[PDB]
Amino acid sequence: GPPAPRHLHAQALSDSEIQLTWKHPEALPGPISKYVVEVQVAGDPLWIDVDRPEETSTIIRGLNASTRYLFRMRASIQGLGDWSNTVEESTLG
Amino acid sequence: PPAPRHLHAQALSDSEIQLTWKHPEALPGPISKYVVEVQVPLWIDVDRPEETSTIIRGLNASTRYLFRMRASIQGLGDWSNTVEESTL
Repeated sequence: GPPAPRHLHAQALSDSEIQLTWKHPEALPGPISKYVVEVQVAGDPLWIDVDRPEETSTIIRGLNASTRYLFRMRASIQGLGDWSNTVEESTLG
Repeated sequence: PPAPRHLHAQALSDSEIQLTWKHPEALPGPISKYVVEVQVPLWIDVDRPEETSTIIRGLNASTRYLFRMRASIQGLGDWSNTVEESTL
């Protein structure tokens, strides 16, 4: 059960890109795996996965000029499943 | 997430190795992806979870390879405050 990242703010570096700045929530139940950012116009919406969870900002590339956007974020905790049976298979010539 | 049962392996010739597995029964909710480990370690997960087989690339010939898999579930937390920003 991951809480949302607090204190969100975006600012456009160029007409075709906007960087997004966020902060860590204080007490979190367990570690998080990644962040998920989404872009919408929004009169379908695109999802962009931020790989490194230890990150406080990222730059959204590939946007349209002179267009307004709305952004949202969420923390993600992936639960690893049990390992399956081990199998062996060698590669030959 | 329960482990994917009945795992199987079968290589091509001298490059790629293909794996095959049966889905696990009785699982609480969906799963996000299947993670696969390859020791000559390196984890290489399959993006699409509704899958029964995948191709393992990058393998030197004449080498004893072994595989193991596991399921995963991305616990997507709550969304953050919505924010607006203009471009020009």
